[PDB]
Amino acid sequence: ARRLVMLRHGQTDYNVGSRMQGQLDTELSELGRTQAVAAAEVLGKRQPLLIVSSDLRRAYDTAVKLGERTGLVVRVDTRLRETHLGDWQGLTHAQIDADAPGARLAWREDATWAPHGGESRVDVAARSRPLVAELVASEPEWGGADEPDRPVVLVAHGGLIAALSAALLKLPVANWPALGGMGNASWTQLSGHWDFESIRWRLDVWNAS
Amino acid sequence: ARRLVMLRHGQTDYNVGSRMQGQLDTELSELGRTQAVAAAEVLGKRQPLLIVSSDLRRAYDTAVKLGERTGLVVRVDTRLRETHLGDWQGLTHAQIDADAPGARLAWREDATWAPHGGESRVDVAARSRPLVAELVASEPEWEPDRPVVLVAHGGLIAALSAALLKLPVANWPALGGMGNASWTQLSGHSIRWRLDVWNAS
Ligand code: VN3
Ligand code: VN3
Repeated sequence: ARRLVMLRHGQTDYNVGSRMQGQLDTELSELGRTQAVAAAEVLGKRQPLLIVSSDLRRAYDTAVKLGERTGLVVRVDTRLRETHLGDWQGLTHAQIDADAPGARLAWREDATWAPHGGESRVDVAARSRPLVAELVASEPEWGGADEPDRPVVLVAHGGLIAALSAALLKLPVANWPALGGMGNASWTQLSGHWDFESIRWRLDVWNAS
Repeated sequence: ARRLVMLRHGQTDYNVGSRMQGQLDTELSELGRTQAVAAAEVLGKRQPLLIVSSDLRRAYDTAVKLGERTGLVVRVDTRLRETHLGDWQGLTHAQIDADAPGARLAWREDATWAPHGGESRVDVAARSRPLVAELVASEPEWEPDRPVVLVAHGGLIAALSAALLKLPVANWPALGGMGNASWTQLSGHSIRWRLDVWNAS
C-alpha cells in the first residue's frame, strides 16, 4: 500500500482576515511559521520518501521546514497551487457576500462551479491528479518492499487537497462537497492499495491537527 | 450548522489479538482506558452538548470518561452498537482467513456484504441513522458550535458517516478504519452533511 500525505500551508495574514487568496502569493504569518515548524516535527518522524510543494510561498515555506527537519529536497509543482479564485482574489467573505449573497455557499455545493476567471474543483483535480499518477510511475520505492509505509508528502492548500482527494477516491463529482475544510498545517492521508486507475484509494485520515 | 462528533471505543483485548467482536460485549484493555482518558481531555474542551453511547461496555465506559470530564449523563442507545458479525464473532483474522480466504478483504470493499448471520454496512446505517434525525428533532439547541457526541464503534461510524454524507453505497469503502479512541466530525448545514475531521487521534 502507498501512503499519500497532504499538508495544508500554515496560517497567512489573509487567513486571519478571512480574505480570499487563490493564486495570489501571500505570506505566512508568524503563527503560520511556528505551525509549519510544529507540523514538520510530526510528519518528519514518519520519515517521508519525498516532498512536493505548491510553488506558492505560503506552501513552499511550509514545505521548507519539513525539508529541514528531514534532510530532503523540496520539489516544486505549479499543479499543486490552490484553486484560482478569479474575481474573488483579494476580497473578504463579507465583501463577497455583499456583492453576491449566497454565491459562496452555492460555490461550495457545486464542484463544477468556478468564480469568474477562476477554477472549479474539477479543474483543479484535472491538473493535480496526473501528478499523483506520475509519482506512482516515478517512485518505485513508494509502498515498495524495503520501507512501504514511508509516505509521499504533498504540501499545498485546502481547496486543492479536497479536490485531489475526492478525485483519487473516485467519488462522483456530485459528492465532492462532502469533503470539508482543512486546518492550517493540518494533514490528510490516503492509502493506495493494489495501471494507475486500478489503484484503490481510501481515506485514512482527514484533517489531523 | 450543527457539529456531530463520533468517537471509537478505546482498545480492547480483542483488538490487540485481532479478534472480531461484533456485538460481543468485550472489555477495554489497560491501554484502552488510558486512551479513553486522553480522548476525554481533548473532546471535553470543545464543550460537548450531549453524549450518546452504544450499550456495549467497551464503548459505554469510553463515553463515561468524557461524561465525567464534562458532567453529563451518558445516554445509551442500542442502535449505536457495532456491526453484528454473525459467524465471525469471536474469531480471529487468521481464523477467518483460514476458513474463508479473501472473504475478509472482499467484505471491506462491499458495503452490502454481510458475514453469515450478521449485518452489512448498509444494514448498520439504516438502523443507526434514525437516531441522528431524532436528535435533530428532540434537541432544540443543536451556542450552535457545541458538538453532539456519539461514542461507538469503527464499523458503525464509517457506515453512519457515509450515509449522512449521502455517499453512494459503492463509495462507502472510501472511509478507512478509525483508530481506537479516535474521532470524526461531521457538520450538518434535508440537511447536507460534510466531513470536517476523519480519524483524529
Ligand atoms: O488558505 V489556503 O491556500 O489553503
Ligand atoms: O473494534 V470496535 O467495536 O470498533
